[PDB]
Amino acid sequence: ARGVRKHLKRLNAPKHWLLDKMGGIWAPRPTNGPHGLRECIPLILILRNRLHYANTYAETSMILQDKNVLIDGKPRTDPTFPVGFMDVFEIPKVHKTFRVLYDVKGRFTLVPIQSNEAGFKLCRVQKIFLGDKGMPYLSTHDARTIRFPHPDIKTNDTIKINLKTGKIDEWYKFDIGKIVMVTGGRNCGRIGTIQAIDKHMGSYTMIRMKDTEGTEFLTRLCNVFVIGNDSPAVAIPTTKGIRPDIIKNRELRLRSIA
Amino acid sequence: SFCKVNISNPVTGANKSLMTIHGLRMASEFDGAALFRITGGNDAQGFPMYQGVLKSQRARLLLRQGAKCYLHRRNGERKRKSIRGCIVGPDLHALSVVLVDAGLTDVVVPKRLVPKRASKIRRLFGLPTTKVDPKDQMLVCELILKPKVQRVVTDEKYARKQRVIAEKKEIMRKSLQQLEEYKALLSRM
Amino acid sequence: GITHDKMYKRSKTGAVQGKWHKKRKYNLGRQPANTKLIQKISTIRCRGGNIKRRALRLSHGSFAWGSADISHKARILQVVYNSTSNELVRTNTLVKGCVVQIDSAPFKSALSNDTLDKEILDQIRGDHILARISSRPGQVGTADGYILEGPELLFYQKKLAPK
RNA sequence: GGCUCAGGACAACGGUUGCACCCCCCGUGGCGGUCGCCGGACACCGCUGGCAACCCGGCGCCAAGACGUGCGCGCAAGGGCGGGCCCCGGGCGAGCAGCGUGACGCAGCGACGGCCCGCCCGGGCUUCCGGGGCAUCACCCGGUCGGCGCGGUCGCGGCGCGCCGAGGGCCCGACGCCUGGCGGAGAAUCAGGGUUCGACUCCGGAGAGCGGGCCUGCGAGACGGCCCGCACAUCCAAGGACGGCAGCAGGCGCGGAACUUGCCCAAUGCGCGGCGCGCGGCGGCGCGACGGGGUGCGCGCGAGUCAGGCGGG
Ligand SMILES: [K+]
Ligand SMILES: [K+]
Ligand SMILES: [K+]
Ligand SMILES: [K+]
Ligand SMILES: [K+]
Ligand SMILES: [K+]
Ligand SMILES: [K+]
Ligand SMILES: [K+]
Ligand SMILES: [K+]
Ligand SMILES: [K+]
Ligand SMILES: [K+]
Ligand SMILES: [K+]
Ligand SMILES: [K+]
Ligand SMILES: [K+]
Ligand SMILES: [K+]
Ligand SMILES: [K+]
Ligand SMILES: [K+]
Ligand SMILES: [K+]
Ligand SMILES: [K+]
Ligand SMILES: [K+]
Ligand SMILES: [K+]
Ligand SMILES: [K+]
Ligand SMILES: [K+]
Ligand SMILES: [K+]
Ligand SMILES: [K+]
Ligand SMILES: [K+]
Ligand SMILES: [K+]
Ligand SMILES: [K+]
Ligand SMILES: [K+]
Ligand SMILES: [K+]
Ligand SMILES: [K+]
Ligand SMILES: [K+]
Ligand SMILES: [K+]
Ligand SMILES: [K+]
Ligand SMILES: [K+]
Ligand SMILES: [K+]
Ligand SMILES: [K+]
Ligand SMILES: [K+]
Ligand SMILES: [K+]
Ligand SMILES: [K+]
Ligand SMILES: [K+]
Ligand SMILES: [K+]
Ligand SMILES: [K+]
Ligand SMILES: [K+]
Ligand SMILES: [K+]
Ligand SMILES: [K+]
Ligand SMILES: [K+]
Ligand SMILES: [K+]
Ligand SMILES: [K+]
Ligand SMILES: [K+]
Ligand SMILES: [K+]
Ligand SMILES: [K+]
Ligand SMILES: [K+]
Ligand SMILES: [K+]
Ligand SMILES: [K+]
Ligand SMILES: [Mg+2]
Ligand SMILES: [Mg+2]
Ligand SMILES: [Mg+2]
Ligand SMILES: [Mg+2]
Ligand SMILES: [Mg+2]
Ligand SMILES: [Mg+2]
Repeated sequence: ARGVRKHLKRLNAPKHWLLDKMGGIWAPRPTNGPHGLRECIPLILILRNRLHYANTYAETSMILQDKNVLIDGKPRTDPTFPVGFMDVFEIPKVHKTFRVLYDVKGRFTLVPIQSNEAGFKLCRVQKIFLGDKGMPYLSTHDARTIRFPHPDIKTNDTIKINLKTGKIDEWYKFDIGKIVMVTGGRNCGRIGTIQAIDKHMGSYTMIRMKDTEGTEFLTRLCNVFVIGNDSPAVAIPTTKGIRPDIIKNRELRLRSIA
Repeated sequence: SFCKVNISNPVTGANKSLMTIHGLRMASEFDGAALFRITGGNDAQGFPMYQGVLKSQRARLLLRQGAKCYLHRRNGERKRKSIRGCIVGPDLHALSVVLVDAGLTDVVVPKRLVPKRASKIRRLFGLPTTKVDPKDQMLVCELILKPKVQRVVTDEKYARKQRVIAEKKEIMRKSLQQLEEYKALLSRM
Repeated sequence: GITHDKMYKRSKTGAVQGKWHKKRKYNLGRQPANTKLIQKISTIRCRGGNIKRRALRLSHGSFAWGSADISHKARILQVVYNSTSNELVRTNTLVKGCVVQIDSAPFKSALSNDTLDKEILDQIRGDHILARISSRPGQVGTADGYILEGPELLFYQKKLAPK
């Protein structure tokens, strides 16, 4: 090319967006902002393709024009807005407040919550650095930044944020023994406890967890978000991050029609 | 044709036609001998005279956006053109001329429109711009789109400005507070 | 235009290599400043913005005596040595690393405080000091530096010997 | 976004690294300290013109979320000093990033407050392994292989230039020549092992008749942008102007061989914002090819015709 990319073929869209191979030659391409292009699902593909609030682009647009969609306590008007993990999804006209989590096949689910629950946001401490005139900053997985951070907050930990005032109230420490959920890989959406953090000079460090029924798994440290301290700080779907195997799933697919 | 001569008194206001200037160059003063100053012209085929070519014929040149003879289509377009002419020699079918040092001058063509700037109108009718009353919503205009003057300061504009101005001090108040906050954190740590 | 693409070089075995595209803009080269001594600083617009200052005809610079820790401004008088070629010396062309004579007037108040490097003091008693350029004149439009001392001073004085 | 496969065989491309050698619009989140309302002038438009047509001249009255200058609490780039003289938190595997202090400089942001910084997508280059045929092509290379120094670059680097050395590749096939050579994801065949093809749907590369050069911009060596050489064509009062269907339809020529000079932006997406879009869609031509059902059964049907729905811009 001679510049940036604007378009996006339907087949080249991420596999977990669950698009269908017919019904167009084009796909919505996410816009830059609070999340990336691979680990996200756009606002339009949530409203129009999931909940049928709009049956088309031409009337999803106007829902976003009269400002009916609150994301992270602030409205949005861009159909291609990338919403991601832990973002808050509240539409007031239908009285629905959600948070985004992953299912146990690596897809984006909207969990119901309460007004006592939508007051905070969990972020992953991506990095600590120095800006103008020598000041510290923490930059996170949702592209938030916090200056003058309490020195106890170190890289790869988790923070709890107020959506209105934009300031830190609680923090959780990534150590051996923390309840944590994966965000990528082929164990995306599964929850366990940190029970090994194995480090390697020059190269990636690997992390080994186990669910609450004994099944164990591995991943890179880039994919281990911390949710609590032997108890989650936010809600999780009634499957709680335990994956069935293929035959158990097949019998459930048999039951739902039986 | 022989030589159309656009004449234009830049004072009275008048664009009149007409039908010891050979060798003359732009900005020369001929003396209304048998037909004053040359500010332009167009040889045959229409090709316009260009300033500085110091010739009595034609010369293709490369023109950038912002020069005469050049209506560009994109920002940064250049094009080569035959800007020709002469030092007011023979092959000059048509020409432009201006009367200086005045049948003859008797007509006037009014100022078609009126000023529209807050400062402008006041300096015009001998008025300052430093005493707190810049409204000046008098509407004469000889009722003749074309008013709605500009740069006229008001209460709304004044207040809004003040708002931003103050804000650009509150920012620093709380910022330099937080500096002390973090200093104390470290010092107790 | 000028290019620094490698595709026009041979391989590491000497074989002619083929040509599979036309010159790309992002591999452009420009001509160099060739900063004359003794005041223009052009502006160059680089990739993405990025003002680059490109000098011609510099006369002054900021010079630092480190061991005594004194800095003053001064008029470059002459370029006397250069590691690449005698041509850049003969033309008084300001490039990084060349060795020049600077005016002594600014540093003459340091002639009071003793216990200092006599090889600097006796040279201040004259009318110039030997220094090296530390900046890149064609990239940042400036020629600043430090005064020589140590084995390096003696090395360049011997290079300058009346041989 | 669309088209095509001409060039290019240690390329490109595929997986796999790195930038403590880099650049980046929009959007998101930050941050915002900078040694009294100004100025004139441009286009649209009025009056007069030249020209075969292409395209322009002269004079004049008029605005800004246009310039220009700038009201402001000092801080842009670069430069000198500030490290440990068995070896091993701001941040690392790694002395990396900040700050302080001596000198220069006066940049950017300020006339409707934004210079600047993280993230993001994209780019550039970069480590390793894979990466056509011919021996009636056996030796090949000389900025070629390494070193020092400056320059140029967004940046590293023989990338370029000066100086020094004599290296570097090779029967585990160098170098040279040939290709009716785009690479991969893939496709055809069929017990197993294999053979052959990779025009075209996705990804990556490269081009816009062929050499070249460049302006504007965050981003192009752009051709539905400009400038010149060559080969071809076009109108013209003979003075001059002017083109690039390997975009969609359609024509010529070639060849054994390939359809309409349609309607619509209603969906899908993108741009800007309710529109625009030969993307993309909907009809037409269409025995390349695929899938399904008849030309009867022992006595009822489909193939056609005419009406109404349904669908469809
Ligand atoms: K391409
Ligand atoms: K580019
Ligand atoms: K771009
Ligand atoms: K597709
Ligand atoms: K598709
Ligand atoms: K978009
Ligand atoms: K539309
Ligand atoms: K242009
Ligand atoms: K070039
Ligand atoms: K090209
Ligand atoms: K380029
Ligand atoms: K075609
Ligand atoms: K090809
Ligand atoms: K070919
Ligand atoms: K862009
Ligand atoms: K855009
Ligand atoms: K490489
Ligand atoms: K390599
Ligand atoms: K490589
Ligand atoms: K290889
Ligand atoms: K062979
Ligand atoms: K040489
Ligand atoms: K070099
Ligand atoms: K050389
Ligand atoms: K040599
Ligand atoms: K061979
Ligand atoms: K071919
Ligand atoms: K075989
Ligand atoms: K087989
Ligand atoms: K096989
Ligand atoms: K066989
Ligand atoms: K067989
Ligand atoms: K085909
Ligand atoms: K293709
Ligand atoms: K292809
Ligand atoms: K494709
Ligand atoms: K592609
Ligand atoms: K491509
Ligand atoms: K392509
Ligand atoms: K290309
Ligand atoms: K070509
Ligand atoms: K061409
Ligand atoms: K070409
Ligand atoms: K070209
Ligand atoms: K070029
Ligand atoms: K070119
Ligand atoms: K072709
Ligand atoms: K063709
Ligand atoms: K068509
Ligand atoms: K034929
Ligand atoms: K035929
Ligand atoms: K549409
Ligand atoms: K079409
Ligand atoms: K029947
Ligand atoms: K019937
Ligand atoms: Mg497609
Ligand atoms: Mg292929
Ligand atoms: Mg332009
Ligand atoms: Mg184009
Ligand atoms: Mg055509
Ligand atoms: Mg034939």
